[PDB]
Amino acid sequence: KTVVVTTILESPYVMMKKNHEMLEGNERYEGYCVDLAAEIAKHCGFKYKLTIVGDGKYGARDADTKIWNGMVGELVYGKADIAIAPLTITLVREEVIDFSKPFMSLGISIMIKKGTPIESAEDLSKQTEIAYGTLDSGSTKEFFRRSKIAVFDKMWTYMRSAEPSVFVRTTAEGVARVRKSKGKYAYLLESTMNEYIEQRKPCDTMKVGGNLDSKGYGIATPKGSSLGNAVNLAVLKLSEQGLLDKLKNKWWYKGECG
Amino acid sequence: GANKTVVVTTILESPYVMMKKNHEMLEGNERYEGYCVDLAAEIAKHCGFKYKLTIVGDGKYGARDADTKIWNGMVGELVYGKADIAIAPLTITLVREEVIDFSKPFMSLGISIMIKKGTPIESAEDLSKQTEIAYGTLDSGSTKEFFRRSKIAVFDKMWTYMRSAEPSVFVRTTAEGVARVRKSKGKYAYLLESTMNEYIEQRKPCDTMKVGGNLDSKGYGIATPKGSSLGNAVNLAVLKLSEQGLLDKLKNKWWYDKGECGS
Ligand SMILES: CN1CCN(S(=O)(=O)c2ccc3c(c2)S(=O)(=O)N[C@@H](C2CCCC2)C3)CC1
Ligand SMILES: CN1CCN(S(=O)(=O)c2ccc3c(c2)S(=O)(=O)N[C@@H](C2CCCC2)C3)CC1
Ligand SMILES: N[C@@H](CCC(=O)O)C(=O)O
Ligand SMILES: N[C@@H](CCC(=O)O)C(=O)O
Repeated sequence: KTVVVTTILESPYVMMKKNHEMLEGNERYEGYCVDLAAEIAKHCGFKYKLTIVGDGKYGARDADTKIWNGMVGELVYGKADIAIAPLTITLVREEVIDFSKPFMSLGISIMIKKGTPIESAEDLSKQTEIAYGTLDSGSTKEFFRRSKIAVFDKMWTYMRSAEPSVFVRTTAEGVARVRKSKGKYAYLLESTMNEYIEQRKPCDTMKVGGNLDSKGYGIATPKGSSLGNAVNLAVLKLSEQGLLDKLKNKWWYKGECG
Repeated sequence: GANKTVVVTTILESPYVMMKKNHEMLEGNERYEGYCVDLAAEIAKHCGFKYKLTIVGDGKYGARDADTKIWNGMVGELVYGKADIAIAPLTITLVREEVIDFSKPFMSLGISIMIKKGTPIESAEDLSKQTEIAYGTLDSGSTKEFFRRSKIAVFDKMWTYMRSAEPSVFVRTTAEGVARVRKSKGKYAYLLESTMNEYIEQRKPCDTMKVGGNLDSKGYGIATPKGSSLGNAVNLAVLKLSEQGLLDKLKNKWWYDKGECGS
């Protein structure tokens, strides 16, 4: 029957269409992952229903209860059959769910308000005037918590105890804070989202330095799901036909910034 | 059920796998050095197995003969049960994914253009709109298949030309392509992966360079025979090494740390 797809409202991957309130079903959404889902579904020959993840989180495991939340949790507990969104492939997640080869590449990066005197992660670590944080329940936060790299280790030690909290519930709130903090707050987010933001009004944000790591997003399915194989082959076909590149160019590259 | 030495197939391709100086008096795995030599050691340590490095017999990556339907190169070694795992710059592709297993990528790359410094060429577009400068790719690899299969105008145009060019514009090894670029006084441009291109750009006599953006985006993956029990473990090993930052360290080690062109 119908494949239940869990995804998340994150621009430009999944966004509510203008006048969505009178729309219904899958027609309510638009974005990179909306088009991707349609392409995958066609190649694998299945019907699907897009659903926004209940708690609006990507996926993290509670150290105490050891329960998974976000989209990872919905796959693990059988609430969804597949996840098509900017879900990062990580070791801890790979041990509980299946992932296709990556359909998009990215790396943790730094977002600053134009003019901020910061050029790297190291610069941030050696000062305290400018505050910096990350998104909660995501791979970026986990990256800093787990790093044994001096600089990142130092940055984590600071972030985890900073008051007020430097962590945000959503990417949009992280961006908002950078823009509204007169340069006293830098945000650590993935390059894909960073580059999308610096492309639009009011064109006051900027990505500085190189990415801290190199990785990618993958389409996830419950461990052992029979859907996995077909989806992986589909991702590779779309990659080779150059369709994944076309979708990126479509949803990312305006002119209201210069 | 007893553990036995894992047979690793790989290819002599710098800086992934190279003959160590004094190799003529060394034996086994000690005869080699390189990015994939270090990677194989890391993977083995993490997966807890012993291994034997074996240079692929025909010196090819892997392609299937349209008529006999037989696979050659490293892919053939895995498919026909000659090797237990492949650790080398083997590109993850659809046709290969259909016959063998691949871990998540351990290195990213894209098809690129290598030119002799000074050559008046900035893109694949430039190459397709002229005939003074010849150009080609490596045989039996993903790059040649890319042009053969492209439905994109400019790439289709390049393939129509390359496939019929005389003398042949294709080479059997990367080394042969590099020498052709270096000796053709700017009359030959070579299409190869960004990884190999960037490595050579750091090698003496520093007379070549990468131009334009990459034509595509993909990566190399560690391969195993389809259904092999070794696959799960090595994939997790690749992700761990990735997150510990080791992979980035190895890239810098063999590519830039000791480049011979300064900077
Ligand atoms: C310069 N940019 C590089 C990244 N690409 S991209 O749209 O993010 C893209 C497109 C296709 C693929 C990737 C990224 S990827 O993350 O490197 N994964 C590849 C696959 C294809 C072979 C197995 C890895 C497909 C856009 C252009
Ligand atoms: C700026 N360079 C980018 C490429 N890296 S790299 O050494 O080739 C490298 C290192 C680790 C990984 C890659 C590439 S990758 O091809 O994008 N694959 C990633 C994995 C990690 C999550 C699943 C994809 C690991 C070196 C630095
Ligand atoms: N893509 C991340 C969320 C964003 C972030 O952590 O920066 C994840 O899958 O957890
Ligand atoms: N990495 C390629 C070989 C090099 C090339 O085709 O340019 C392959 O696995 O086929």
